[PDB]
Amino acid sequence: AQELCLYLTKAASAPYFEVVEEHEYWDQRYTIVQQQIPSFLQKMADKILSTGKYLNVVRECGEIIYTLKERAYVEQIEKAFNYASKVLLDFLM
Amino acid sequence: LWHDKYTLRKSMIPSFMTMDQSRKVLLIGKSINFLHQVCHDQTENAFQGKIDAAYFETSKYLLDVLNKKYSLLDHMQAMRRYLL
Repeated sequence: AQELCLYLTKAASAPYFEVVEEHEYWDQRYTIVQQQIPSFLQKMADKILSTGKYLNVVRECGEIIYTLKERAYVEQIEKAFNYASKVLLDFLM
Repeated sequence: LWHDKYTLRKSMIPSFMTMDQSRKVLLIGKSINFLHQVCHDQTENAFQGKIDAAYFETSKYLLDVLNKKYSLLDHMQAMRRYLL
């Protein structure tokens, strides 16, 4: 029943990992919801929100798997946030 | 993360592991648990050889990440020049 509950969460997470709530001057656009935090990404609750936020101020202008005691996904997020800024910061200089 | 959060349970040690071997696992586990969180980094007779193989590699790597990414030695010398 640990192979099963890994088959569900592997499929019940593809929609989430293909898109933090948005709104409609820029600190009220996207804001963290505190309840719905996985409590194993709580360490990086600020780099996720900061990673996509930089992608939108440029867009409107013009794989992850869960493992225990292994942080292959915690490292995978830092490898994209370290690029999310290098495209926007360079976009303003 | 070294002084506390790890306790050698004297009661649940199997008889087929000597009391000294039980302090080399509590030290290899602690060496890897501490290497991830604080250091911010991610990676019979054959049984006795496995513990020592996991010891002479993990600890030797803990110093490398603690001398190149933090220069633990370069502070001991610098803490003598000024503070002493």
